Amino acid sequence: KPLVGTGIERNVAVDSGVTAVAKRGGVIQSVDASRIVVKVNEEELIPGEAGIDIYNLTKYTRSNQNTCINQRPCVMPGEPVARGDVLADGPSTDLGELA
Amino acid sequence: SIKAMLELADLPASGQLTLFDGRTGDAFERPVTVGYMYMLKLNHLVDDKM
Amino acid sequence: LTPEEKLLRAIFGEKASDVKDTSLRVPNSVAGTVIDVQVFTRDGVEKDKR
Amino acid sequence: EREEAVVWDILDEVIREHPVLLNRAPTLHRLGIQAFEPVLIEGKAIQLHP
Amino acid sequence: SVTEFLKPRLVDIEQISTTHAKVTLEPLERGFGHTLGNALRRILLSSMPGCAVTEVEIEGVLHEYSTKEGVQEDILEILLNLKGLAVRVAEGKDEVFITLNKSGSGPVVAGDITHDGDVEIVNPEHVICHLTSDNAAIAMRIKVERGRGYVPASARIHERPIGRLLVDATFSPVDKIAYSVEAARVEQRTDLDKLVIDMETNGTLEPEEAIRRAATILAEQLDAFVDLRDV
Amino acid sequence: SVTEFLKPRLVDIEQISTTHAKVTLEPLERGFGHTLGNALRRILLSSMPGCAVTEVEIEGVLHEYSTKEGVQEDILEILLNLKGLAVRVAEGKDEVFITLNKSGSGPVVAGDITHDGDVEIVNPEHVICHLTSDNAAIAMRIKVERGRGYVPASARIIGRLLVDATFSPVDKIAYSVEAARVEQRTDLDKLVIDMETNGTLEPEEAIRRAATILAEQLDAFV
Amino acid sequence: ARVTVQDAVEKIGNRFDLVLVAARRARQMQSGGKDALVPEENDKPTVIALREIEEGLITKDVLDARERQEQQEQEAAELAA
Amino acid sequence: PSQDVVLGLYYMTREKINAKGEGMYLTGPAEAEKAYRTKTAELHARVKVR
Repeated sequence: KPLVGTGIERNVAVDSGVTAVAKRGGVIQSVDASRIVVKVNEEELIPGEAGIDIYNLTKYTRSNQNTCINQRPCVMPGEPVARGDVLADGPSTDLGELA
Repeated sequence: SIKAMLELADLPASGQLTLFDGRTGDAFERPVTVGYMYMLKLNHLVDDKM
Repeated sequence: LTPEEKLLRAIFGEKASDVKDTSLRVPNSVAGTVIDVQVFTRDGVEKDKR
Repeated sequence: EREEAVVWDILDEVIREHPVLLNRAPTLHRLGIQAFEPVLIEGKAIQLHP
Repeated sequence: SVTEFLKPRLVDIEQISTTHAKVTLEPLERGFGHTLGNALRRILLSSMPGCAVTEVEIEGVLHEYSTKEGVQEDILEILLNLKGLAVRVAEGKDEVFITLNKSGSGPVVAGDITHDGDVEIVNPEHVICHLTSDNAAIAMRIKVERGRGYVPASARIHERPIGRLLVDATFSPVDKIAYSVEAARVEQRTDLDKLVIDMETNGTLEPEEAIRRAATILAEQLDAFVDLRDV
Repeated sequence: SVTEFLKPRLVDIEQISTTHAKVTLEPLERGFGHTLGNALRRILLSSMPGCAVTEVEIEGVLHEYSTKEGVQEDILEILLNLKGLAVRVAEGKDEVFITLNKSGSGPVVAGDITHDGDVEIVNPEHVICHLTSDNAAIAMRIKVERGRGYVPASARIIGRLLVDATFSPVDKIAYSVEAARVEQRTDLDKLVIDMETNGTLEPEEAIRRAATILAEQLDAFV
Repeated sequence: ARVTVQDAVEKIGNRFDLVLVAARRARQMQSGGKDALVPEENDKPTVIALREIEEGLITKDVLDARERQEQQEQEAAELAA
Repeated sequence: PSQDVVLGLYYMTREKINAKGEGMYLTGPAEAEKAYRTKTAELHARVKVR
């Protein structure tokens, strides 16, 4: 993270799409370097749905400028998450802040 | 506000510290602005330009 | 073949030039690890073991 | 191609008194191209006198 | 008198922590404290031996740019964490192999490494990776080498089986050195002076022994001047 | 091995004069050139033992700012000239008095100083002052001690005037650290010391004594 | 080794004429079997020619003179045959 | 010269009032350097030099 910033880094990191943002809130069921499985909360279930959310992370993918695109998890097993929370930090991102 | 922050961290209010030359051990004649700056590595690498 | 090349081939009977080596080689001053290989084969062409 | 040490010694002997031309674009005046004596350095960037 | 100096002696080690210590040299004449302090700081910060991780072999891993099921961290992050492993190797051995085997959810720390008694781990609480599943299992073979300075993986002279991951090694155990030269009360004179050297290390190398190796290096390089002649 | 370090293999000593030398040592490990050069410079400039003029008595002169008739140079210039007087004192003596008496016209040199045989003047041709009038006479009582380094008159603050004491025989030391290479290791260090002494000792001997002092200072740890 | 081609231009007068004379001398010492008139001191032919010009041993006059001398000698030798 | 060289030559050739070593008499540039390295006199001390 930048020690001195402007507060806009979160907006850029979230809106760029490089990070994995939770679509629905809940509790993280499983975390692995390439996969996040989230147990959706009881209040946000579509009737007749599985009740889980799966986020497959991009690992070491070539970019247009021959750089590395890598998504690293920033959540642990059992951590509550709400909608819009950052689950995995993409390239040049630290805990949802542009880095 | 910056000066108050520096005083909280027990640092000089001017942001300048007394530094010593590592090659001789002699203190520089004037205080030097020492701090932390956010530096970037641009996509202009000598490997791709040599 | 030039006459000297013919004499060299006659002296040492090594002559294997049915096919020419045009292989994919790593660019110079580039050192790295192979992390992915993708093979695309046309429909109707035998797929190699890889 | 194999970069042996004797090759490095040969290169050092070659460029001993061999001038080399340094040019920066744009060459507005004739001072933009000059002759220097090369000194081998470990790196990929040309070292220039201030 | 004037032509005879007072030889400094080692008088105190203050071990504030396992990675921080203070060593006091006394007595030192005028000007000699600064000279000795700067020389010892430059020698200690650059030219002292140590033990570092050089090669890692993880089962089921072909390259660093990959992931292992059940492990939150990538292999590159695991290697970076292993770079900070403080290992003390008994004398006479320049090459040791230590294994790390673990199954079950939880952090994997340096205290979980099996060693043959000739290797001591100074920071057992150092975190290497996290296992996020009960079925997750990790099995690594780590190579510890004795060396001096910074030897990157590329600079190592070149068969190597696929799976052996090369790790940049920073063999120097000394991290920070700060020297302060203060007044010392000796007999009746007020000109003698005292050197205090604060050493922040990884805990692998003792303070007194480090000072002795630094002094040995300084004297051994000074021997050329002591015997100045055309060579 | 981890305890094996590069030692100087090419040592070149080039003597411009009997008091001026250039010593080149190559190769040295990275960063050792600055360490050795700075340590030797500090010891040679502020810690070498030697003998020098410290205190001077001149008849009829009370303060350093006083004016004396018959001497073209002022008192401070006389003290400055007396600072650059290379003097050797026999071992076992830490304080010796010499005297200089001269009446006439012309330059008075260091060869006119009468000593007790335990004092050797390296440069008899050094000028102390100049006498202008034939009726002018100068009487001086010079004190020489044995000390270390360069102690000025201000640091030591009847009719006694103090002279800056240049005990160390070294007059100028400058060290340059350049790059040297063995095999493909291009990061090694080469140390060049340009040194000028006052004539008391040859530059090589002074470097040897400084190195000996530094080495003996570390005996308790090696 | 040498730097700062001053003495050579003082002895010659014109930098271009000096360059031509030094080039001829260097070609003689490199392609031909001619030997240097000064200690080589591990120097390239251009540097040796420049040093010779600085010492005054080599000028255009000398080069042309000895070249005409070699033509005369070779003509006489071919007559001798 | 420009930038750092000019700044250094300016700083070394400046004059300061009541500096350490003021009024001292020096035999020449060598003794001035010796005084500077021994911390006897500052770079900006007014002295008389032969």
